[PDB]
Amino acid sequence: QLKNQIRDARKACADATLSQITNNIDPVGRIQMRTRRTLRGHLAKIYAMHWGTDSRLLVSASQDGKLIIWDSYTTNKVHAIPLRSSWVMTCAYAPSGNYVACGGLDNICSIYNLKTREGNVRVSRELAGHTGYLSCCRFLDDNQIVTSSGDTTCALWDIETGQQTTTFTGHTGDVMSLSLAPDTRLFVSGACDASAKLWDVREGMCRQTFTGHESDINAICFFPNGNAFATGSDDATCRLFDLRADQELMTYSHDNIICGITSVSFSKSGRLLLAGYDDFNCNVWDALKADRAGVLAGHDNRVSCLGVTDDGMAVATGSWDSFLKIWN
Amino acid sequence: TLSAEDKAAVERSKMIDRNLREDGEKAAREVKLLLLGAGESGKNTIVKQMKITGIVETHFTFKDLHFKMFDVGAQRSERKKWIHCFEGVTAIIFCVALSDYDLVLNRMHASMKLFDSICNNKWFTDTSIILFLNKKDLFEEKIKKSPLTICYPEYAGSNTYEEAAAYIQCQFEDLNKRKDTKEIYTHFTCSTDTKNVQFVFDAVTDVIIKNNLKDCGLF
Amino acid sequence: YQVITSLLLGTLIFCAVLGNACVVAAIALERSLQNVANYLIGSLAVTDLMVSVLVLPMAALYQVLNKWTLGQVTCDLFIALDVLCCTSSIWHLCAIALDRYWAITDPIDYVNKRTPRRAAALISLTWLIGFLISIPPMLGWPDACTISKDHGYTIYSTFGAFYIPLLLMLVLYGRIFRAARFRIRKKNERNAEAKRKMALARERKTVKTLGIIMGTFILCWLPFFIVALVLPFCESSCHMPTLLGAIINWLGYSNSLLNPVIYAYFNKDFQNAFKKII
Amino acid sequence: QLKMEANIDRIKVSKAAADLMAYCEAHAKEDPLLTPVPASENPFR
Ligand SMILES: C/C=C\C/C=C\C/C=C/C/C=C/CCCC(=O)O[C@H](COC(=O)CCCCCCCCCCCCC)COP(=O)(O)O[C@H]1[C@H](O)[C@@H](O)[C@H](OP(=O)(O)O)[C@@H](O)[C@H]1O
Ligand SMILES: CC(C)CCC[C@@H](C)[C@H]1CC[C@H]2[C@@H]3CC=C4C[C@@H](O)CC[C@]4(C)[C@H]3CC[C@]12C
Ligand SMILES: CC(C)CCC[C@@H](C)[C@H]1CC[C@H]2[C@@H]3CC=C4C[C@@H](O)CC[C@]4(C)[C@H]3CC[C@]12C
Ligand SMILES: CC(C)CCC[C@@H](C)[C@H]1CC[C@H]2[C@@H]3CC=C4C[C@@H](O)CC[C@]4(C)[C@H]3CC[C@]12C
Ligand SMILES: CC(C)CCC[C@@H](C)[C@H]1CC[C@H]2[C@@H]3CC=C4C[C@@H](O)CC[C@]4(C)[C@H]3CC[C@]12C
Ligand SMILES: CC(C)CCC[C@@H](C)[C@H]1CC[C@H]2[C@@H]3CC=C4C[C@@H](O)CC[C@]4(C)[C@H]3CC[C@]12C
Ligand SMILES: CC(C)CCC[C@@H](C)[C@H]1CC[C@H]2[C@@H]3CC=C4C[C@@H](O)CC[C@]4(C)[C@H]3CC[C@]12C
Ligand SMILES: CC(C)CCC[C@@H](C)[C@H]1CC[C@H]2[C@@H]3CC=C4C[C@@H](O)CC[C@]4(C)[C@H]3CC[C@]12C
Ligand SMILES: CC(C)CCC[C@@H](C)[C@H]1CC[C@H]2[C@@H]3CC=C4C[C@@H](O)CC[C@]4(C)[C@H]3CC[C@]12C
Ligand SMILES: CC(C)CCC[C@@H](C)[C@H]1CC[C@H]2[C@@H]3CC=C4C[C@@H](O)CC[C@]4(C)[C@H]3CC[C@]12C
Ligand SMILES: CC(C)CCC[C@@H](C)[C@H]1CC[C@H]2[C@@H]3CC=C4C[C@@H](O)CC[C@]4(C)[C@H]3CC[C@]12C
Ligand SMILES: CCCCCCCCCCCCCCCC(=O)O
Ligand SMILES: CCCCCCCCCCCCCCCC(=O)O
Ligand SMILES: CCCCCCCCCCCCCCCC(=O)O
Repeated sequence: QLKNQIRDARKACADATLSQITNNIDPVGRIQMRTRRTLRGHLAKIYAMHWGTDSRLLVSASQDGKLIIWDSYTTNKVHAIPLRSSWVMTCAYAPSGNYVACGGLDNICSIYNLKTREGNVRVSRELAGHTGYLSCCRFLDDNQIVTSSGDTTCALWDIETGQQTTTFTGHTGDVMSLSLAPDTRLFVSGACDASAKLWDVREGMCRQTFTGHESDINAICFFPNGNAFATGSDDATCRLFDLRADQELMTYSHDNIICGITSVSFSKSGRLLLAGYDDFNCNVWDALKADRAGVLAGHDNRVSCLGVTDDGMAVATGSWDSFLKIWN
Repeated sequence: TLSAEDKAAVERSKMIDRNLREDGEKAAREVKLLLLGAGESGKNTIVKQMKITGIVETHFTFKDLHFKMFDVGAQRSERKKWIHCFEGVTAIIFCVALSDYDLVLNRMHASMKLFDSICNNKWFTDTSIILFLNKKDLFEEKIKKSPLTICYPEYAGSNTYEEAAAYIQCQFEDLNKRKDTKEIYTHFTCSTDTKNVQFVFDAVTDVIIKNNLKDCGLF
Repeated sequence: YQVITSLLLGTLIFCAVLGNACVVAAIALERSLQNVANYLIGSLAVTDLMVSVLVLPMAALYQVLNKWTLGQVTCDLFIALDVLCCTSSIWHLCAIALDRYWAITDPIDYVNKRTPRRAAALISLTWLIGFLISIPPMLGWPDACTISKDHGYTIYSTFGAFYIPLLLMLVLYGRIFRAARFRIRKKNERNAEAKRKMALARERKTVKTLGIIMGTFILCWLPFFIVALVLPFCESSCHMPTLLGAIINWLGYSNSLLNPVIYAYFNKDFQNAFKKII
Repeated sequence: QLKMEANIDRIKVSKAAADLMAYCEAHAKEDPLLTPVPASENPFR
């Protein structure tokens, strides 16, 4: 009954789509980008990458038990942290550039400290409270972290104490991706249920649930405004959901793609979004006209991650080939 | 160009690259094995008899050859989203218990379905499978005490231990769809310890030799 | 008469150069072809490119002009370079055979010790042998530009450049065939028939591969060395026809482009690398 | 759970679309990925 009421409320409020309002807007044209720099430091597949707040240092984690922090300007190596577990599924970088988290199949995403008096990387924290493979642990501040695991729960952990302060449950399938809003007050989690749920950190109870997909969703990223986000699924149909409207706005599909998506990212202004498919090609799509504004090649096997700098200068994309390409 | 800090950073990067390459070369000479099976098929006992909370790593050294065995059955989740991470493994060691008729979750059909899913997975086209069968004494006692028609409605035959074992062996090897690329090695696990390790080593050596021959094009 | 032969020789040289350059570019430009066997194949391709760029044009000019008009020093340099490069190619083929033997008949060594340094050592050894049998004529020992006919020099060159590596490669490939056959040999009726058919197909494939690999070397190099060994020992009978001498001499040079075609262009991974490049 | 989630202050979809377009157009001049950055000021060249 309540679900039917929500369906009626969402359908009644819908009269026109963003396509009609964007009809008078001219196309963004062909955005041609070339790989300015190439980083070849890993020897196996890389599964995650995160940009720093200064758009200078980025950390990438591979399957050979190695995570490397590179200088995006001179393509120099400044830190390479060996790991006890060779299986790493996600990595995250601190806003202050002090801690780096990396996790994988093991039920722990370890946090390592970069700046130390001795000048050597050492283990800082090892959060072990989950039973399913950790999917993505993200930093909020110097004292808090969020973890999205394979147990269908999202846990808020305090680095200093090491114990989880809040737990979020309600998903049937394992949660895969997690992104933090600019204000660091609420986030969104997606699972195999083809739905995304908004979770408020301060209180710790769910707000809204969004549907529309038929398969599992792999990546979710907030719009820079913070009032909407984009989700990718294995059906090659990325969908943008608005929190305020509580309804899907537009669909992103094409007939030439049958493979799934891996990562979704937005730009500084949000005019153009980036998608990484399994066709070793990155798609740059207009967020307003629902058209394909660019195609990027140069990968062999599959695009695993992609991320735009906070300043919006360039975008770094990493595939299973172990080569990271910086488009600008 | 005339920068000292830049040169120091370049030297540090060169040292890091040297260390990474050395570590990769050191770790490249290790044969990776993926252990799979049901919850109570004797995987822990098998690991114990070779060696004497998610991924469990075990190290074996036999006749100057390092084996890294990855046991994954400790944690239960959706296999479709993390199986691809195990691409390139030298061999998949699948463990099955012969005395599974008593308890019903039936485990025989579930094990067959799991084996079919794993073998026909698109990410293990060239990965060999080594099949281990456990608890022959319990199986023999059960066939002595109970018939075989309970688990096999569509099969009728003698109750001899050898014939039943051969039928099960053929049925398990029948599941695979592709036979030219991968070959299934099946062995009977016993109370002895050296035989299991010897069979594993022989299977790994045969797989490596066949891969090298295929690279040369002879095979 | 001259125009046809000149065009044919130019086309042959151009094809060989294109093939060797394509092989080298495919090996260098892609990261999936960095292996010890691929390194040896690339070294062989480099040697073939050197043959095509340095030696073949000189031989073609000599053949078309029917005489040498580049001086005694240039003739000696051409002879030394031709001998050195042919020996390098033959010994690179032998080194590839030996590496394959080690890989197939020694799995423990393959897993543990398969560093690229072994390929560098093999290449250095092959070049050292080539220099060892190519320097003596310049160090130790008019219009026509021909190799020395000394009995000692000719027997030394023939036995140290072709016969010894020929026998070594024969033994190695016989051992490989033995091992491959041993490995292959090692409702139920249908399964048995399918297994027998697969084994027969694999045996036929192995036989074809071995036959091609052995023939492309034997029928392309043996006649030249037999002629070079027989002519100097029979001073009374020197009436060998010019056409047959030319064809036998040029068969070895034409072999320079068949080696990259067979060893590199055939295996699936390398053609897939080409397709990716396109 | 659903009882509390249902009671929310919802807006018009067209209003949200207009707000998104306004935000996108406001910051369109600070998009290096959209407008090709000249090599002079580009630190990645
Ligand atoms: C007894 C009765 C009578 C019968 C007896 C007499 C006649 C018998 C003849 C039988 C035929 C023999 C030749 C075999 C041809 C053949 O089988 O090729 C088929 C398709 O390939 C092409 O055709 C495509 C090949 C094209 C290659 C490119 C050539 C053009 C490049 C020019 C160079 C310049 C370019 C710029 C099938 O391919 P294949 O089976 O031959 O492939 C195998 C090859 O044979 C093995 O050698 C090789 O091993 P390796 O090289 O030693 O490492 C294997 O890995 C594999 O590659
Ligand atoms: C492809 C590039 C890199 C190398 C070129 C190789 C071949 C095609 C070249 C090298 C030198 C050339 C020869 C040089 C001298 C003469 C003498 C003249 O009276 C007829 C043509 C002839 C015989 C030329 C034909 C083509 C030739 C043999
Ligand atoms: C006559 C000269 C001057 C021009 C032609 C040179 C090259 C391109 C020719 C010479 C002989 C040819 C080869 C002869 C035999 C075969 C075996 C067959 O199964 C595949 C093609 C292959 C491998 C041919 C490919 C092209 C080839 C290598
Ligand atoms: C003048 C005649 C003999 C032709 C000689 C061409 C030789 C010297 C050239 C052709 C292409 C060159 C290679 C092209 C690509 C690379 C990859 C690089 O990472 C190391 C050097 C290496 C391996 C080069 C070394 C020298 C090379 C092999
Ligand atoms: C056409 C390109 C691809 C290859 C070049 C072929 C010819 C022109 C080259 C190859 C090697 C060269 C020779 C190398 C060594 C000497 C010795 C010196 O004391 C006089 C010149 C002489 C004799 C050179 C003349 C030109 C030469 C014969
Ligand atoms: C990463 C490393 C270990 C890869 C090893 C590749 C080595 C073995 C290969 C690549 C290209 C080769 C070179 C190609 C061209 C020449 C020029 C020739 O006149 C002498 C040999 C020399 C110098 C070769 C020696 C070996 C060589 C340098
Ligand atoms: C007379 C002098 C030069 C000695 C010559 C010995 C040669 C001809 C001998 C030595 C080893 C022999 C090979 C050893 C192994 C086998 C594998 C077998 O399945 C077929 C024959 C084959 C391929 C043999 C053929 C002949 C052989 C190559
Ligand atoms: C100078 C050059 C052009 C001569 C090349 C001739 C080559 C192609 C000839 C010589 C001997 C031949 C082989 C002799 C024996 C067999 C075994 C048979 O079961 C399949 C074919 C196969 C493998 C032949 C294929 C072609 C072959 C390798
Ligand atoms: C594969 C290789 C080893 C085969 C070699 C075959 C050689 C030895 C054969 C082929 C044709 C033969 C020649 C054919 C014609 C004559 C003309 C006659 O008045 C004197 C002998 C002479 C000149 C023969 C000598 C030997 C010969 C050159
Ligand atoms: C393409 C390769 C691999 C196999 C076939 C090569 C054959 C067809 C070619 C290569 C070079 C050619 C020779 C080049 C020079 C001469 C000398 C002339 O006075 C008579 C013809 C003769 C003897 C040619 C006949 C055909 C020939 C031998
Ligand atoms: C100088 C450079 C730019 C020239 C490049 C030409 C290249 C692309 C050409 C030359 C010969 C060609 C190959 C010849 C034969 C085969 C075998 C076939 O079964 C698949 C394609 C493949 C592998 C071709 C692909 C493209 C190829 C490699
Ligand atoms: C006149 C002589 C012509 C010889 C032509 C030889 C062609 C060699 C081609 C080598 C390609 C090497 C590509 C290197 C790529 C890179 O920059 O890393
Ligand atoms: C004229 C022929 C010169 C031979 C040049 C060989 C160069 C080899 C390059 C690889 C160097 C690696 C060290 C090899 C040491 C060794 O000789 O065994
Ligand atoms: C001028 C010399 C002619 C005689 C040399 C002929 C060489 C033909 C090559 C035959 C390859 C035989 C392959 C192995 C066959 C087998 O299985 O025994």
